[PDB]
Amino acid sequence: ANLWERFCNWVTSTDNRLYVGWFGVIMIPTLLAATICFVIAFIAAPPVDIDGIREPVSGSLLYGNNIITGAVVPSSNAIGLHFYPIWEAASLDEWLYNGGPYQLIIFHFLLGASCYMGRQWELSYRLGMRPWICVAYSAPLASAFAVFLIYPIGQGSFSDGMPLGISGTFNFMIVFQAEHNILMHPFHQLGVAGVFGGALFCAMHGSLVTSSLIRETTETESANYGYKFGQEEETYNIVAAHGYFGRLIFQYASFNNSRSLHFFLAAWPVVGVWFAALGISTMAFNLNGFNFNHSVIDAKGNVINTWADIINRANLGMEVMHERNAHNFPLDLA
Amino acid sequence: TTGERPFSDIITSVRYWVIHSITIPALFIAGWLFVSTGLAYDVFGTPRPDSYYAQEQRSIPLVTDRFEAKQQVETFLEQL
Amino acid sequence: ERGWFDILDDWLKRDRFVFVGWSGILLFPCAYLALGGWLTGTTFVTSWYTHGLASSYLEGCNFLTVAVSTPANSMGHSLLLLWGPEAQGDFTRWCQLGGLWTFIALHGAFGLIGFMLRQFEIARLVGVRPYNAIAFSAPIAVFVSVFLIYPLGQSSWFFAPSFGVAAIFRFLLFFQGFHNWTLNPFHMMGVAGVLGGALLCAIHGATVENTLFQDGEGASTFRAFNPTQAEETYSMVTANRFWSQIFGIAFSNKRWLHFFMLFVPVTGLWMSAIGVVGLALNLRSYDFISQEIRAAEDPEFETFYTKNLLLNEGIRAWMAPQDQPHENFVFPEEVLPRGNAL
Amino acid sequence: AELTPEVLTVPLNSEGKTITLTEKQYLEGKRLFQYACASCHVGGITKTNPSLDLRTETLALATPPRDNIEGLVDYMKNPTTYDGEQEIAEVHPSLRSADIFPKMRNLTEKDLVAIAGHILVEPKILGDKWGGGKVYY
Amino acid sequence: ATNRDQESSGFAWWAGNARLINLSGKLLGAHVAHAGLIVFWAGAMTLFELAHFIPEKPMYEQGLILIPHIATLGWGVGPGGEVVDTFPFFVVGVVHLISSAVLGFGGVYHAIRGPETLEEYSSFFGYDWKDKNKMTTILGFHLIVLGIGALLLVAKAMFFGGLYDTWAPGGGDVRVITNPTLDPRVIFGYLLKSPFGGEGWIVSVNNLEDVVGGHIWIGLICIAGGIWHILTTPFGWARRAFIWSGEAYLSYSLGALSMMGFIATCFVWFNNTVYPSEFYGPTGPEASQAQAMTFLIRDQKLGANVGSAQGPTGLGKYLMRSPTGEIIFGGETMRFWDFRGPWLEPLRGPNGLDLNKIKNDIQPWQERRAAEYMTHAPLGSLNSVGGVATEINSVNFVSPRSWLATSHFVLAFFFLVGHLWHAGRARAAAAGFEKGIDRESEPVLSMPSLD
Amino acid sequence: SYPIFTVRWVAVHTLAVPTIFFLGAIAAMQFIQR
Ligand code: CLA
Ligand code: CLA
Ligand code: CLA
Ligand code: CLA
Ligand code: CLA
Ligand code: CLA
Ligand SMILES: CC1=C(/C=C/C(C)=C/C=C/C(C)=C/C=C/C=C(C)/C=C/C=C(C)/C=C/C2=C(C)CCCC2(C)C)C(C)(C)CCC1
Ligand SMILES: CC1=C(/C=C/C(C)=C/C=C/C(C)=C/C=C/C=C(C)/C=C/C=C(C)/C=C/C2=C(C)CCCC2(C)C)C(C)(C)CCC1
Ligand SMILES: CCCCCCCS[C@@H]1O[C@H](CO)[C@@H](O)[C@H](O)[C@H]1O
Ligand SMILES: [Cl-]
Ligand SMILES: [Cl-]
Ligand SMILES: [Fe+2]
Repeated sequence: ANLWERFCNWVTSTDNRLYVGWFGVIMIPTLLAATICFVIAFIAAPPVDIDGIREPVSGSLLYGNNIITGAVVPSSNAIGLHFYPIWEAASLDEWLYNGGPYQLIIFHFLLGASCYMGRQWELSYRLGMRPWICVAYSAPLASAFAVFLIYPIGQGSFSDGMPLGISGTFNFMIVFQAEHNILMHPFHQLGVAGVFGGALFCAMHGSLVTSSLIRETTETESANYGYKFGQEEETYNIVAAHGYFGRLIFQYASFNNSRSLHFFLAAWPVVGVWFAALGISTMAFNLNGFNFNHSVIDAKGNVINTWADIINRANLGMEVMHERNAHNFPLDLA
Repeated sequence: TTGERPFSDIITSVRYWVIHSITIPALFIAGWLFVSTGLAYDVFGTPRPDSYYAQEQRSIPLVTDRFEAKQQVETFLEQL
Repeated sequence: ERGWFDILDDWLKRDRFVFVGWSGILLFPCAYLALGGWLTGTTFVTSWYTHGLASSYLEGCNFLTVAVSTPANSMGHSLLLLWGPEAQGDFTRWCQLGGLWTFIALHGAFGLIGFMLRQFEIARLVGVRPYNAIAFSAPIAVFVSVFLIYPLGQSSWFFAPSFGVAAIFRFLLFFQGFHNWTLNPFHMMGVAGVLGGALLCAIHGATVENTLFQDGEGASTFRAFNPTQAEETYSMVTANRFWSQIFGIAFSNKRWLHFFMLFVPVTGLWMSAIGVVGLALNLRSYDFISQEIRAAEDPEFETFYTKNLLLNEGIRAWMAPQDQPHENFVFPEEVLPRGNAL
Repeated sequence: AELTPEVLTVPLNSEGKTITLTEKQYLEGKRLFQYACASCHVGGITKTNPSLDLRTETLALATPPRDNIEGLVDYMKNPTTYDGEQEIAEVHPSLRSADIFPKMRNLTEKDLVAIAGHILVEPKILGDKWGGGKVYY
Repeated sequence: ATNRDQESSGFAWWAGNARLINLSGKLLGAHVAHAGLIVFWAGAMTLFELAHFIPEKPMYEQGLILIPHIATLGWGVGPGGEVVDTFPFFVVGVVHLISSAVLGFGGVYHAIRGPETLEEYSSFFGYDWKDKNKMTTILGFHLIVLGIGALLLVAKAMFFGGLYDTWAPGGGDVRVITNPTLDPRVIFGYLLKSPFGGEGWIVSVNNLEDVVGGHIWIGLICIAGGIWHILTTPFGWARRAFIWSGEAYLSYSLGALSMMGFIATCFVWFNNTVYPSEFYGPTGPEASQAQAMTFLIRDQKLGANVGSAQGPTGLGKYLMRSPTGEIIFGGETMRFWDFRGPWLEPLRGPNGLDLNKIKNDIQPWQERRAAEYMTHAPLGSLNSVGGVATEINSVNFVSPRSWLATSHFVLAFFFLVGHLWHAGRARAAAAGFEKGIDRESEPVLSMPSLD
Repeated sequence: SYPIFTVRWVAVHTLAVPTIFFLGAIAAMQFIQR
């Protein structure tokens, strides 16, 4: 075997402690680049002029932040969707002022995470598994694409991409609500159903399997020693679990087929989070949540407020305050 | 099985639909009339489109007293 | 031995389509009334006298905007019983006063107790361990802290969540504007438990479905499972290798895996409840004092933390007059905080 | 409260003569205002020039006065600046500029009266909300 | 019934269409019937649009997506995009609807009456997925069909009335394209353009000469490519690189359509050339620029010196510099300085927006257009209430650009999921483990432990 | 052979009976005008 052939064999080897693979050849350098830049920036980057109004926002620990307030700040509104690599700046000082690290990080991260998804297909193939774990991971991936790429494209600026920080995340959410009424959008509502339901079904499945573990241990030892890695026999009694849950609700509301049960566990949160991702990706083009402002009117024509109008009052508060120095004209059109 | 007749058996039977081609529409029509006669408004105390405000009033009839709340609403309804 | 109690016990515990049990005596009426009360209120009942809002299909609201709204602030924490000193037996006035809110909240509370008792009862009869009941303590901690403890620490039931889609959305935004609830580490642990739970749900389901053994000829693989089979339907060894090589770590113990699935979202919800208990007393994670001292002294210092407070300040000023009508707030245009142009 | 004849009675002209609109005219007024005007004048404000609103008091202080049917109908034929000094048909929708504002092409004299009536009745219903902007939402 | 249950096909009802993989006659029926649905919609939807169409109202105020596609081709419209004749819209609708019956007939026939498989009936129409030469031959037929389609656009543009040109000197109008761009350095230069701001890859195409010449190239490339594929069979390197099966081919097409969907999203969002704003409404960038223009005009009329007006931040209130120095509109629209539109370009000089032209040369038609576009920005709720989320009810508006961008993002995204689903499955099926792991031949059990 | 009235019968009707009634009520509401 020649050099190339042996290299290919190593790359695709099923015996590496961490699988590399062809997607891995792209994933590894991009995730390392994104990680290293992120850490340095989160610790040490100077304030960034996110909104292009020469009002730099401090995101880093050394510049007066803590873990909760700290962020890698999105690139300047002056840049918009322009590609802003290091070599486009006159200097690192300029690059930093204008939020160059944000673009470097998100572009490397999105590529690496796309390759993380590809890698999951790839190893499944090498191991003779079925191939769809990567399809499950497409839900969170799509959501990352939504907030870091699609939304900025729709709005015309990476300054409106989600910040890489805890408080910056909340800022993104509040402004999003003000401008799109996301709470009143059915795709976000589906998303909530997906995550609330995913948590519910997680607790459900966890509790039901744990409830029906077959006695294999003494009182003084952890029941977990009752299962041995790679044993052929199932470790709990599904018929007993079904007998319980079918009686909790009714028989035909409970699963007795483990494969069907686990498919449901996969599909519920995944589909919900797909819709969440699509909410953000379509509000990116300003098709917003339901608007029932002044929908209920009396015989004379007096507006009779609903909870929708109270939501509206909250949204107006966010709207008028956000980016308080950025707007010169009466409408916030992007 | 737990003993009760299967739902599929029941809802495909002639005797079920003989009974329910009557009970279902009757209940639907009863509900319709609950609203159409205006009885729903009076049972629950829900204002009609013309009873939210007096003609020149532009102040909401909010309850402000705990134990004289019932009389307050009555007073508000007199003022209509 | 075989007296009326034992005879009643026999009947309650009959294997029927809908199991009843002793717990059913509490559960079924309270659950039915909570649900019935909600459907009744959202279909027919106004919030005009308590909130100045329309809130029913009858008034023109849709599924997203209907609600059974909380009583007026002047009601304090009145139980607001139908026969109580506020409504005095008058059903119409009771509805107009927000009596359906306490009706739903209280029947709901005793309903959840009955449901968790049902979880204990069925588990005992079927001979399984009661982990499902235990996990349900999380939904109970949430309902109790939010719908009961929170308003009880506040001025009245008025500030409890109203039972409606948009009304709940309003509750979220109120918590952002007034409590800065996103900054609270107990809410943050809640978020981690919910999103972590949803992650575990998705990843475990997908892993099982993609490490299945071929136990049939069908390309649709669901029929190749028997409830009574002794063998695992998927390969834990293959699943373990995949994840170890992809992520660096993997489960190796199936019992730990499934317990961890209980633990994560259950613990998260519990943490969020503790945060809300604090908010009952306005004991918020509202500020970082160091940030405020710096910002006050240095008008060039800005972080995402300071940006979010400005939004909160807007939420409060703009929503308060209509959201808190008992206060009779009149904020002249000139006092309203606004940035440039908007 | 009801949309009474009294609510629907508005000034026809600068002299003091009133006209009482029908409920049908009210509906038509709202429909036509939405059709031709709302994109800029939603809720009685003016999106492209917020300094000028459709409040009755503002209209009264316009030149010539626009707080009546005649003034408003005339505005819709030959719009002027607020001081009456310049004719703005070329940049404001009107019958005179129906060629460049095509939605005006099928507006009859009857339609103009309905729209005018809408503008005058709406604040009688909504009060300060009309011409108030987001503060009053 | 053959292969019409799970036990005989191996596929449950919910994957029922997988029963068709090796039944070419029924599968042809499926496809022809489906094409009938597409054509049905194009026809019926057009007629619906026309029935609801008010000619003096802008199309974009009327929830129209198809009539704008017809108008862009130069049918039914005159100067400024004004509708002069609705009959061409009627023709397109009717002919599609009529045609959908024919396809429906063929689809229904082949699906339930004709031969279930085509191989014994016809060597020409029958096919085996694993037959690589036959697969590339059918591909070749369709490439020729597509190349002819692209040339039909060229034909309309050059010999049959032209296309609507938003850039036409003197104002937007239908224009015959006499001099299409054939220079391969220009045409293929678009393909090498960065997709980022101020560049925009192929979405940047800003004149009809490039559009028409691009289709000449594509028409000829597709025909040549089609002939090539009829006459050849896949090379060795291609054979070793691809999976050869019906599901594999489906997956490649799914990936391709996903990519295309994403491109169409950005096209309708940014491009105002092949999606004229006269028909589709202003772009997001356009409406934002138009608001700045509106208040510059207004305030300058009031006496403001718009060049020297310092805004609150210290940047110009109306006018500032781009990061490379060009004069651009100020405020948040600073992000949209790459925008180019016929109402704005007259004010643009070599240095960007020209202050002399701004002071002296703004025409009422420009003012009108800016005001029209500022108030028809592509913002609106799901229930079609126009404007920002906080707007009160009144204006029934959501831009065709929003409808088209959102729908196609959703579609493109799910088609990427579909690609991963089928590509992954096709790999597993070809390798022989799509139904699960062999208990007695579990691959991991023959591998050394990782540690 | 099969019983007609059961606990299941009651549970079904406690939900079914008001549901249909309510749906008729909400159907009628769709024709109410201010
Ligand atoms: C187990 C089922 C159950 C439970 C736990 C509850 C519980 C509740 N109900 Mg609900 N209800 C039920 C079923 C139930 N209900 C049913 C089936 C109906 C249909 C009729 C209703 C209709 C209903 C209405 C209309 C209302 C309630 C209300 C209430 C609340 C106050 C009850 C109270 O104070 O009574 C006190 C009584 C007891 C605790 C029982 C006492 C029994 C003791 C042990 C024996 C002593 C009594 C003695 C024999 C009598 C002598 C008295 C003499 C001196 C005069 C509470 C949350 C109120 C509420 O929600 O307001 C917001 C309210 O208005 N219920
Ligand atoms: C050209 C496009 C295309 C084609 C020809 C196929 C064809 C096939 N696919 Mg693939 N698929 C596609 C796109 C496509 N798919 C996309 C975009 C996705 C991502 C969502 C998938 C995900 C997918 C999965 C998970 C599976 C398939 C499967 C299959 C096979 C069986 C399909 C079947 O019987 O469905 C029957 C159809 C239904 C059961 C109805 C689906 C209903 C959808 C979810 C709702 C659509 C929403 C609609 C717009 C709104 C409804 C309106 C309502 C109010 C009436 C067949 C080979 C199966 C397989 O792998 O076979 C080998 C299978 O398990 N596909
Ligand atoms: C675009 C939609 C579409 C199309 C074109 C097809 C196509 C087809 N399917 Mg799939 N399928 C679909 C969606 C579709 N499917 C969805 C959403 C599901 C989930 C519910 C399925 C589940 C499914 C299963 C489980 C099976 C099929 C099968 C088939 C094939 C034979 C059907 C048959 O035996 O008819 C029998 C039915 C009839 C004879 C009743 C009449 C049906 C006709 C075609 C209705 C046409 C009406 C039309 C208005 C008339 C216009 C005529 C006019 C032009 C003159 C056929 C090629 C079968 C197959 O693969 O065969 C091997 C099969 O087993 N399908
Ligand atoms: C490319 C797709 C597309 C786009 C961009 C539009 C756009 C538009 N249409 Mg047309 N139309 C379409 C396809 C499309 N339509 C289809 C398929 C039909 C047949 C039902 C129609 C028939 C039609 C009529 C009769 C009308 C319109 C109208 C309109 C306008 C208003 C739309 C509205 O209010 O939606 C409201 C929004 C919704 C109903 C939400 C859609 C939710 C879908 C179901 C989600 C799909 C998600 C995904 C695919 C599901 C997959 C699940 C996954 C897990 C596998 C707008 C310009 C109206 C108009 O103004 O005409 C002049 C109008 O009256 N359309
Ligand atoms: C791409 C779709 C397609 C394909 C590949 C086929 C292929 C086949 N068909 Mg089917 N069919 C179709 C669609 C299709 N048909 C449609 C749309 C209809 C309704 C008119 C029918 C109705 C039909 C019937 C009733 C029969 C067939 C039969 C046949 C077989 C022999 C046909 C032959 O020898 O023609 C030889 C060639 C000609 C006669 C000249 C073709 C003239 C065409 C129409 C000129 C235009 C070509 C142009 C590219 C079309 C553009 C349309 C586009 C815009 C959609 C063969 C398997 C027969 C069968 O299966 O035997 C048992 C049979 O009896 N077809
Ligand atoms: C639907 C359109 C279509 C399809 C499905 C095919 C399919 C095929 N062709 Mg054909 N071809 C077509 C159109 C098509 N062709 C046209 C229009 C022409 C005329 C120019 C040709 C001329 C042609 C030749 C000369 C050859 C093929 C070959 C092949 C085979 C393998 C090609 C391959 O591996 O590509 C994948 C591409 C690569 C492996 C090259 C490197 C990939 C880089 C990274 C792509 C860079 C683009 C990237 C995705 C992002 C940039 C964006 C981009 C839009 C600019 C395959 C059967 C080969 C064959 O075996 O002939 C019999 C071959 O030699 N084709
Ligand atoms: C309160 C009260 C009471 C009671 C009551 C009750 C109990 C009631 C009820 C009730 C009810 C019980 C009702 C009902 C209902 C209902 C309904 C109204 C419904 C509905 C529905 C719907 C509409 C549906 C829909 C849907 C869904 C959900 C899903 C998907 C799809 C669809 C769309 C289909 C009493 C007297 C004691 C006393 C005092 C008070
Ligand atoms: C296979 C299959 C399927 C499918 C099917 C299909 C998809 C189809 C189709 C179809 C079709 C696709 C069809 C069609 C049609 C059509 C028609 C029938 C037509 C027509 C028309 C007309 C008659 C017209 C007329 C008119 C005129 C002329 C003018 C104006 C007006 C009007 C409109 C009136 C399904 C799923 C069921 C399933 C199973 C199997
Ligand atoms: C419903 C409340 C449950 C309280 C249980 C007290 C049971 S009490 C018990 O009941 C026996 C028969 O059941 C009798 O034989 C006996 O005389 C009596 O003391
Ligand atoms: Cl902000
Ligand atoms: Cl601005
Ligand atoms: Fe499990």
